[PDB]
Amino acid sequence: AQELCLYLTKAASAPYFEVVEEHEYWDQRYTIVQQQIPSFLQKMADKILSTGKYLNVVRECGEIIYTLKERAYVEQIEKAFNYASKVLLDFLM
Amino acid sequence: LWHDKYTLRKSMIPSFMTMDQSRKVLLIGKSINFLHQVCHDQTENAFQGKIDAAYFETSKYLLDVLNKKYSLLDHMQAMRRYLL
Repeated sequence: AQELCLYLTKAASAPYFEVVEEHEYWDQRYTIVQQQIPSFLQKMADKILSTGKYLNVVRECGEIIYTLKERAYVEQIEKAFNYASKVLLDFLM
Repeated sequence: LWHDKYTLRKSMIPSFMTMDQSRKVLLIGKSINFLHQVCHDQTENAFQGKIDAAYFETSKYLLDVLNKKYSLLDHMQAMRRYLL
């Protein structure tokens, strides 16, 4: 029943990992919801929100798997946030 | 993360592991648990050889990440020049 509950969460997470709530001057656009935090990404609750936020101020202008005691996904997020800024910061200089 | 959060349970040690071997696992586990969180980094007779193989590699790597990414030695010398 640990192979099963890994088959569900592997499929019940593809929609989430293909898109933090948005709104409609820029600190009220996207804001963290505190309840719905996985409590194993709580360490990086600020780099996720900061990673996509930089992608939108440029867009409107013009794989992850869960493992225990292994942080292959915690490292995978830092490898994209370290690029999310290098495209926007360079976009303003 | 070294002084506390790890306790050698004297009661649940199997008889087929000597009391000294039980302090080399509590030290290899602690060496890897501490290497991830604080250091911010991610990676019979054959049984006795496995513990020592996991010891002479993990600890030797803990110093490398603690001398190149933090220069633990370069502070001991610098803490003598000024503070002493």
